[PDB]
Amino acid sequence: GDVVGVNTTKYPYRVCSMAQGLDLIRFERNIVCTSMKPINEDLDEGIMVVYKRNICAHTFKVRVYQKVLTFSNTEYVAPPMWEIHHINSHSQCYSSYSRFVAYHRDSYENKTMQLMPDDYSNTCSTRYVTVKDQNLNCMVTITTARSKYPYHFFITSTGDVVDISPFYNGTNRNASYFGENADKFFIFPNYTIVSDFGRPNSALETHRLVAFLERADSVISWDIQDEKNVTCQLTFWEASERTIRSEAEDSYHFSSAKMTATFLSKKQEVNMSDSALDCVRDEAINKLQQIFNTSYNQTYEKYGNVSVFETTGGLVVFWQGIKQKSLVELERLANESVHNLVYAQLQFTYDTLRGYINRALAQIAEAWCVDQRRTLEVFKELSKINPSAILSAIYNKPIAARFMGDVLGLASCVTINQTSVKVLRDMNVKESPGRCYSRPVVIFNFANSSYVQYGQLGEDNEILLGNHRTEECQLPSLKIFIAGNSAYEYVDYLFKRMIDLSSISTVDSMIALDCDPLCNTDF
Amino acid sequence: GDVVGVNTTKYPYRVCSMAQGLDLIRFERNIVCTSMKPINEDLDEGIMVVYKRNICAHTFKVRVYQKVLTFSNTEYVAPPMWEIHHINSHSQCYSSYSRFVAYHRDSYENKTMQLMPDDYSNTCSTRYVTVKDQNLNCMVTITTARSKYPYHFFITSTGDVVDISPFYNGTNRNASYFGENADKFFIFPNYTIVSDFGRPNSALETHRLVAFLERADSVISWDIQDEKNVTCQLTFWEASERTIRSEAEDSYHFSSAKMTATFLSKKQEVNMSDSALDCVRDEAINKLQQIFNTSYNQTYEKYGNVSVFETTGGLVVFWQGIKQKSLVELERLANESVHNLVYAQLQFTYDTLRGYINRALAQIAEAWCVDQRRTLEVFKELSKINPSAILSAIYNKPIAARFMGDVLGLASCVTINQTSVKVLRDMNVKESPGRCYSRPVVIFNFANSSYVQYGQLGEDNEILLGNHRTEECQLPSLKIFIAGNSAYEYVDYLFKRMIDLSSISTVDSMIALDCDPLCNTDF
Amino acid sequence: GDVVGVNTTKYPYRVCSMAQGLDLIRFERNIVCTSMKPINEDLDEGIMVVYKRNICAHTFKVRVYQKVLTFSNTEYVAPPMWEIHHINSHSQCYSSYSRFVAYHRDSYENKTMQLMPDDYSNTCSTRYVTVKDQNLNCMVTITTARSKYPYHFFITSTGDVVDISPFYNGTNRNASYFGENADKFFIFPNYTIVSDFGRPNSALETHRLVAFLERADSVISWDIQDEKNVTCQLTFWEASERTIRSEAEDSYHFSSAKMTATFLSKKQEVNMSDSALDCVRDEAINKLQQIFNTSYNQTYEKYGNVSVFETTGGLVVFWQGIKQKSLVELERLANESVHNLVYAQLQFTYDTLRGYINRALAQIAEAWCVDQRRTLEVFKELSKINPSAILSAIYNKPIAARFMGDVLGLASCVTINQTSVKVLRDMNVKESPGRCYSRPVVIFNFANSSYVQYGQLGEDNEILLGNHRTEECQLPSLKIFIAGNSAYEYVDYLFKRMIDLSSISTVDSMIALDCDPLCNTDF
Ligand SMILES: *[C@@H]1O[C@H](CO)[C@@H](O[C@@H]2O[C@H](CO)[C@@H](O[C@@H]3O[C@H](CO)[C@@H](O)[C@H](O)[C@@H]3O)[C@H](O)[C@H]2NC(C)=O)[C@H](O)[C@H]1NC(C)=O
Ligand SMILES: *[C@@H]1O[C@H](CO)[C@@H](O[C@@H]2O[C@H](CO)[C@@H](O[C@@H]3O[C@H](CO)[C@@H](O)[C@H](O)[C@@H]3O)[C@H](O)[C@H]2NC(C)=O)[C@H](O)[C@H]1NC(C)=O
Ligand SMILES: *[C@@H]1O[C@H](CO)[C@@H](O[C@@H]2O[C@H](CO)[C@@H](O[C@@H]3O[C@H](CO)[C@@H](O)[C@H](O)[C@@H]3O)[C@H](O)[C@H]2NC(C)=O)[C@H](O)[C@H]1NC(C)=O
Ligand SMILES: *[C@@H]1O[C@H](CO)[C@@H](O[C@@H]2O[C@H](CO)[C@@H](O)[C@H](O)[C@H]2NC(C)=O)[C@H](O)[C@H]1NC(C)=O
Ligand SMILES: *[C@@H]1O[C@H](CO)[C@@H](O[C@@H]2O[C@H](CO)[C@@H](O)[C@H](O)[C@H]2NC(C)=O)[C@H](O)[C@H]1NC(C)=O
Ligand SMILES: *[C@@H]1O[C@H](CO)[C@@H](O[C@@H]2O[C@H](CO)[C@@H](O)[C@H](O)[C@H]2NC(C)=O)[C@H](O)[C@H]1NC(C)=O
Ligand SMILES: *[C@@H]1O[C@H](CO)[C@@H](O[C@@H]2O[C@H](CO)[C@@H](O)[C@H](O)[C@H]2NC(C)=O)[C@H](O)[C@H]1NC(C)=O
Ligand SMILES: *[C@@H]1O[C@H](CO)[C@@H](O[C@@H]2O[C@H](CO)[C@@H](O)[C@H](O)[C@H]2NC(C)=O)[C@H](O)[C@H]1NC(C)=O
Ligand SMILES: *[C@@H]1O[C@H](CO)[C@@H](O[C@@H]2O[C@H](CO)[C@@H](O)[C@H](O)[C@H]2NC(C)=O)[C@H](O)[C@H]1NC(C)=O
Ligand SMILES: *[C@@H]1O[C@H](CO)[C@@H](O)[C@H](O)[C@H]1NC(C)=O
Ligand SMILES: *[C@@H]1O[C@H](CO)[C@@H](O)[C@H](O)[C@H]1NC(C)=O
Ligand SMILES: *[C@@H]1O[C@H](CO)[C@@H](O)[C@H](O)[C@H]1NC(C)=O
Ligand SMILES: *[C@@H]1O[C@H](CO)[C@@H](O)[C@H](O)[C@H]1NC(C)=O
Ligand SMILES: *[C@@H]1O[C@H](CO)[C@@H](O)[C@H](O)[C@H]1NC(C)=O
Ligand SMILES: *[C@@H]1O[C@H](CO)[C@@H](O)[C@H](O)[C@H]1NC(C)=O
Ligand SMILES: *[C@@H]1O[C@H](CO)[C@@H](O)[C@H](O)[C@H]1NC(C)=O
Ligand SMILES: *[C@@H]1O[C@H](CO)[C@@H](O)[C@H](O)[C@H]1NC(C)=O
Ligand SMILES: *[C@@H]1O[C@H](CO)[C@@H](O)[C@H](O)[C@H]1NC(C)=O
Ligand SMILES: *[C@@H]1O[C@H](CO)[C@@H](O)[C@H](O)[C@H]1NC(C)=O
Ligand SMILES: *[C@@H]1O[C@H](CO)[C@@H](O)[C@H](O)[C@H]1NC(C)=O
Ligand SMILES: *[C@@H]1O[C@H](CO)[C@@H](O)[C@H](O)[C@H]1NC(C)=O
Repeated sequence: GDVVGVNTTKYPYRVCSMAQGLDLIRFERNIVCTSMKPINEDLDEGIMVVYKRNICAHTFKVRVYQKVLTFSNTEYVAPPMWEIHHINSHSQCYSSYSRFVAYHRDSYENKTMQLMPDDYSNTCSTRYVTVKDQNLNCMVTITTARSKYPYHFFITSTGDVVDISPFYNGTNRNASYFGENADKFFIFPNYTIVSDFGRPNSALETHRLVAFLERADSVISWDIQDEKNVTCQLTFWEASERTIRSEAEDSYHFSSAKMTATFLSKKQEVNMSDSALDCVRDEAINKLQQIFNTSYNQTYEKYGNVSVFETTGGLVVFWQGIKQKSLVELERLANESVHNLVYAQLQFTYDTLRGYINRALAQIAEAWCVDQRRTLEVFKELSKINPSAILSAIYNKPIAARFMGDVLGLASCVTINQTSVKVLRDMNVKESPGRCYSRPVVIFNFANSSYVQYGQLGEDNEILLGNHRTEECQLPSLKIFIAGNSAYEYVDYLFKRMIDLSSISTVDSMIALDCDPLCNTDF
Repeated sequence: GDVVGVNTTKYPYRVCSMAQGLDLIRFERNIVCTSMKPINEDLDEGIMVVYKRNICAHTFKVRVYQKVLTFSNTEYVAPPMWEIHHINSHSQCYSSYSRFVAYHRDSYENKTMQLMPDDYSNTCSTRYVTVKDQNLNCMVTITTARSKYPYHFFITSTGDVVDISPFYNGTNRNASYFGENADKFFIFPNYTIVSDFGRPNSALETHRLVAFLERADSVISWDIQDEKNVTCQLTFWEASERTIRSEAEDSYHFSSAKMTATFLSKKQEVNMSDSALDCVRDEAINKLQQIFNTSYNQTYEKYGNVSVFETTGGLVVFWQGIKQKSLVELERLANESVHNLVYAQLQFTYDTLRGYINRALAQIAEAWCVDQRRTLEVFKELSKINPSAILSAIYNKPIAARFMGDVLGLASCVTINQTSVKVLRDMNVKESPGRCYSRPVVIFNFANSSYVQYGQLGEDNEILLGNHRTEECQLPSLKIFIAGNSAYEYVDYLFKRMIDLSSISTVDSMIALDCDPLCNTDF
Repeated sequence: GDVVGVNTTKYPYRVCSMAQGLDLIRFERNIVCTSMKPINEDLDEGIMVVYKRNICAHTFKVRVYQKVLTFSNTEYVAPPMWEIHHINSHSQCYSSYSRFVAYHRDSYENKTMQLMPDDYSNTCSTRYVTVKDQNLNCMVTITTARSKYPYHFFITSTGDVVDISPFYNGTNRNASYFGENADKFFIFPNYTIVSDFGRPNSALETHRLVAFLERADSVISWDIQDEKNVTCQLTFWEASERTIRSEAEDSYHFSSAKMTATFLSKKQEVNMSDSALDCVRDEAINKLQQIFNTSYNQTYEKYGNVSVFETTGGLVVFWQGIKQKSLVELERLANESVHNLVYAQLQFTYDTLRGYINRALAQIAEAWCVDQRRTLEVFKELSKINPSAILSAIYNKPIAARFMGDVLGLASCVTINQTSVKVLRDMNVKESPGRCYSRPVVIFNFANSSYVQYGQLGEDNEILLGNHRTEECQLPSLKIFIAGNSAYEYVDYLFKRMIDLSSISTVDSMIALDCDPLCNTDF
């Protein structure tokens, strides 16, 4: 018997599977704390923007053309290139394949066929077929592909690896890579492809350079683009409006009151007119200008130009120094030699105490590093037990991860029906007496699908697959498992009742007021 | 064989049992961080007091009248209401029960009997019996009962649930609830009850309205009181003396230097003359006044009246703005137009730099939120392994909790003899070779009791019951277990000796100075 | 089959073994938070140095003289005292032992023999033998010994315990201890010992008082030194240059912006001319003077003398108050009655706002205590799973520890060959089907040794010994284990390939930018 799940928005019912072992991540002791010695108090003030080196892989759309022969053996084969041109120009595919000849079931027509959407396809690998039989079929998949720097090869979402640079345009093999078979690669200038293969009549679109590669079981096509125009090696991390900077003999140390991180760099600057900054220069400059306009246009003035620094940790810093206007000007905006001396003394007092404040703020900012390093070690230790929760806490977004020894694998989640989730009432393992499930078993259905699947209920509405988590049936038992807006009581590994979530208090770490439980009476 | 435990004050030897699954608690991602954008520096200063919504259940005393028939079947039955009046007025009970008639062993007297204390009873369920035989007996238990808002039903410590509002006084069923059998409920104006049932002659006391309900096996009585007079939905959390507040277009943001939490509310205020604030208004007002008198009466002045705000997180804030007296007044307390201008310039400089300081403090206070959120996730992950330790760390008090899947159950601890704790010498499981106990087995005795109980030694002098924790006998073994002021060495799962606690160093996280261990010599 | 490890500097391949259960450590709730109530703003400023009570054991070199009889029974015996004098004066040992008489194999010479280094010996227990046969042999070990306060006994690295004070010089048994057999103890004034026993001719050195004790199987010798001259009960923890101090009615509270810890003491001072401060007085004084010279010689002046305080937590504080020079002097260094009044008003304004800043800084410093206490509880909970990692994070140095119930044992690591580390390809337990290793098995060799040892690969290049960690073979499997600069893929518990470390991203907690994994397609 069953009981029925309840929807939720940010954490939908989903099955998260590991990306074939490819998206690996690991913890490293990369937090280094260096306490600044001098108590020097003439610190500079300014606006700062921080960019991080882009490690994420460039993602681009590819097309995968195949024909399917069934006798359930399901042989996949490459369509001929003329048939590929038919598919790209007319969105139609011919009803035969020849190697000696085969046709759709009980047919000989070699007629043209109109491609139609496969409704079983997803937001990745959107698929089109000529015969909707979800014999011979013709199939076109449009899907993602990822390539990490250096872009000398790319891996498509279907797991095929191609040893060709996604930016090799047939005239730059000296600045790119090509490692696949030469006789099976074809670049086409001004190639015309239809907008949607599933439409009987679609708006044709011309693409500058389209590349094709004849795989063994497939033909893979992708649109060649300009590297410097589509890929940027720096990703904007964060802008700090109130930044202070202390100068050493060969170091600039940047601190921010709102940030728990301090940056350290050499006093030599980066050439701002360098090509590696081309995709972030204007953005960073305008970000600095915006922060000035909205915050310091009236009370401050720009001191120097924009200076680019490279942090010891690898970050890139764009710096705009700011200096507050004199107190005479500030007062005039808010509204004789002896009066000039009075204002000079006021300015000296103000500057001295402001430098004291800035030194104190810099020390406060430096005070966070040891705590951050120790919490990093805490995260590394806890990631062996629940890597998904730890990485979600670190990155402040729902992240699924799996433990792989000394590394973690990132996983991608497929949203399921959300209304087919049926939780089983009996958590006792009937197939093995003495063993009980750790979390309740769920019946669920994938989208646009009807085959009932059996998984196990996880946390945050996640559905688990594979080997079910089991344990010893330690009677008496009383467990409460939450899914959606609902809680399920299991007494002695059998479903008892529903529980209102309002009947369960939430831990408040900020306030931390506790309620006394019911007393016991030596019973 | 045995070895003897040693006392300790804050963590007495105790057995902690879960409150029947009723006192549930869970972790939720309830820490939300919203970084304030503007660097506006005209922040307000003031005193703040913060109250939290009262989630704890209202607790009130009830009386449970029963008679006990033994033939060990121990049938419990409801005493007749006239016998209830005898018990309440004379503290005496009649020696018979009729349904056809029964008496104390080998008796027919139907004599009156004087109630005497049951010394086996505790600080909860204090109990009185007529025959001290720890046959027919007469018994009166006085015990706690809890009711959560809305007070439409209450659960007594003995686990009986009653569907009657603890504040239904027989004339307000429109503003209360009554769901029990009507024929079995009786309210009595000006009911006279004795102070102590165990005293031969006690001081009688009149109670305005006393309610009785005839259960199947019991009669339950409670004193009806005024809701608004006995229940308060707001609990005082904390007062901040140095509070700063930044004003947005539709937000007030409160920060405190001593607090790691910042509050955010709309600029619309709460009506301070609202009935829901009646039980906290005067207290909060006097708290604000006290903080002013002891801290700001001389150097500051009150700016505005007391403003009540409702925080986005549900807290209630009482705010008193304060403004420091002019520097001329401060100097005069510490002790012409051109001199007025000089003092105006001094005041302008002071105000500008003070606003800078306040903005920096607000940013520092906001810097804690991400760290607090990540530590909340750390606590949630660690609470699956040791919920009691994690909740004790969060609430800064000894808390016992049990893991119940996606929730935690709060547990209540019964203090045991404290001198009957005998630790067994052999941690090897004799009943199953190859298995060994994880922690040493303890013989202990409950208070006022003699039946020896067998449990397992826990941490912080806790005694564990139920299924003993076991593991594989991984020889060689060397474990040291601490109870009281003493440490027990177990070598190869057999007790070796005592260990002086002074011979074991304590980890110092603040100082963190380490001592090198004895070197090894490739042996 | 095997695959070959790769070197690393800070974490060399090593085997870490627990120091016989002697170097115990435990977590205790020793962080106490006391929030200061008054908002009083006339805080003192000064330089502070903090020393901690020395808990580490005094370590001193000892010599262990033995003769070895083999018939593999390997009886160890004490050399006669005249032979001990021969060893100490000539670095030579006689070729016989008598109790009736024995000689080197097939010999009768009773000739003198020259001691030569045993190359199998380490940086601890450096060893010298007369016959290099790694029968009768003569052996001299030079090794460490530890004694904790009170120094009434010491334990040598070979584990022998001696009930004699390392500072008993034969004339101070009233201020020391002697508990070993009186007839077997001999102190020798101006004893001459050679610098190196392994050298044919070495530079003789005279030692004031050398003590010998005739053990059953050994003779143990050590050089008696002056306690007060070799042992210091206070260890320097840390110096704070910018320290603020708030005065209560019976308390001084010290805070530092760069520190997350605040200190609290009574206002009564420690006598700086006390003998217990003799080994830290000059150092602390000069440290204070250095901080003044390099930071405050120009802008500040010393206020009062050096005051020594004892913190409630047991720390020792040396305090130098500093007061900034008047603004007139500061301005003159940077470069009538009415002008004196103007400068007095400027100074009053500056002092008022500076006191406000100092009060805010003190509150900020106090804000860390609850977070530190909660993180201490987090560390205590996590140390049961991985004590070495937690203690390494706390002390910021590579520390190996073992779990021992309610305590942790510190362990010492022996560096191995570093080039003999061979990782096995098959992680499946051949001796028991259905069980698999948790981490890959390693073949390794100890230094100067050839017997191949079988251990298990740990983290940070650690080699594990004893019972191998095992688990269920949960196929399919894909694990990646890192050693040196290399990563090993194991698919289905069989070695697959090497993995470039650059292909694995590192978690960045400070920046926290995430890359999306490859999407899934309902497969
Ligand atoms: C079904 O009908 C279609 C046409 O209605 C046939 O397609 C034709 O197939 C031949 C090869 O069998 C193509 O010749 C190829 O031409 C390209 C240049 O365009 C050349 O590079 C190749 O080496 C080869 O010679 C021919 O172009 C193509 N007709 C088109 C594209 O209009 C198909 O063969 C028929 N199949 C069966 C099984 O009857
Ligand atoms: C033992 O002796 C006592 C008196 O010494 C007997 O108590 C009496 O019990 C009867 C019922 O059996 C009570 O009558 C009840 O009166 C109330 C009104 O007061 C009425 O609502 C009930 O319906 C019922 O008529 C009587 O009041 C009570 N006497 C008192 C309270 O003084 C008891 O029955 C004797 N038991 C035996 C087994 O002999
Ligand atoms: C091997 O030859 C050496 C000398 O070449 C012999 O050493 C001698 O041994 C005797 C004891 O057997 C030592 O006498 C002892 O003298 C000390 C005072 O020095 C005294 O306290 C003892 O009670 C004992 O009388 C003698 O000094 C020593 N000769 C030296 C040091 O030059 C050794 O006995 C020979 N062994 C064999 C097995 O032949
Ligand atoms: C193919 O790609 C190369 C770069 O790999 C292109 O060469 C660049 O062309 C632009 C535009 O003329 C120049 O500004 C760059 O300096 C060139 N860089 C290099 C390294 O050659 C080339 O133009 C592309 N070819 C086609 C046909 O699109
Ligand atoms: C920073 O890099 C730019 C180019 O990115 C350099 O500009 C060159 O300057 C020299 C000298 O004036 C000219 O002859 C070149 O034509 C410039 N190149 C370009 C592409 O404009 C600039 O000099 C560099 N700055 C430093 C300090 O090395
Ligand atoms: C029973 O309880 C009701 C409330 O539920 C009492 O009614 C309140 O009585 C006080 C005093 O007269 C008034 O100030 C309140 O306004 C009343 N409130 C309501 C909602 O009625 C009632 O007085 C109680 N009855 C007895 C007999 O004590
Ligand atoms: C806040 O609530 C109080 C009552 O709690 C309101 O007081 C009422 O004010 C009106 C207008 O003066 C009077 O006619 C009523 O008699 C008052 N009621 C009581 C119980 O005194 C007050 O007006 C409310 N304030 C706002 C801004 O709505
Ligand atoms: C043996 O040790 C004692 C201390 O235990 C030494 O006595 C100290 O000697 C110095 C130098 O004369 C004096 O300043 C100390 O006051 C003495 N202290 C005590 C407690 O006696 C003694 O001198 C040592 N003896 C030898 C022979 O070295
Ligand atoms: C602090 O201790 C020193 C000794 O360590 C004390 O100095 C003694 O002072 C008295 C009075 O002047 C002299 O008679 C002694 O000779 C001194 N002893 C030494 C060893 O010099 C000092 O008085 C102590 N201070 C306080 C406040 O008790
Ligand atoms: C592709 O189209 C553009 C625009 O018409 C043209 O300049 C270019 O020459 C075309 N390609 C080739 C290979 O001629
Ligand atoms: C800020 O203002 C300047 C002119 O003062 C302008 O050049 C710049 O583009 C502005 N930046 C913005 C609007 O982001
Ligand atoms: C800043 O840039 C201007 C040109 O825009 C240049 O004249 C000036 O010298 C630069 N600043 C410095 C400090 O050299
Ligand atoms: C999802 O489940 C509902 C309820 O069973 C069903 O009506 C609907 O067709 C399903 N949607 C799919 C399978 O796409
Ligand atoms: C209860 O006692 C009070 C005080 O004597 C009295 O006013 C009230 O009327 C009594 N109850 C009834 C129901 O008469
Ligand atoms: C504070 O002083 C005022 C008078 O200035 C008084 O009304 C108020 O009750 C006092 N608050 C206290 C003592 O808590
Ligand atoms: C504060 O309360 C007084 C009455 O006590 C009232 O006159 C005054 O207007 C209130 N404050 C404001 C800002 O309206
Ligand atoms: C507690 O134990 C002590 C020692 O056995 C015993 O004398 C005492 O009576 C006990 N107290 C009880 C059972 O209340
Ligand atoms: C040890 O040598 C010193 C220095 O020559 C000497 O003063 C002392 O008296 C010697 N020892 C004995 C016991 O004579
Ligand atoms: C600091 O300077 C003073 C003289 O002003 C000197 O006595 C003291 O030793 C110096 N301290 C050092 C150099 O550490
Ligand atoms: C500081 O020490 C000097 C002697 O160096 C002494 O005269 C002075 O009184 C001491 N300070 C105080 C505050 O007593
Ligand atoms: C360490 O291993 C290397 C490689 O096997 C070997 O040549 C060398 O002798 C070893 N060193 C020792 C055993 O001290």
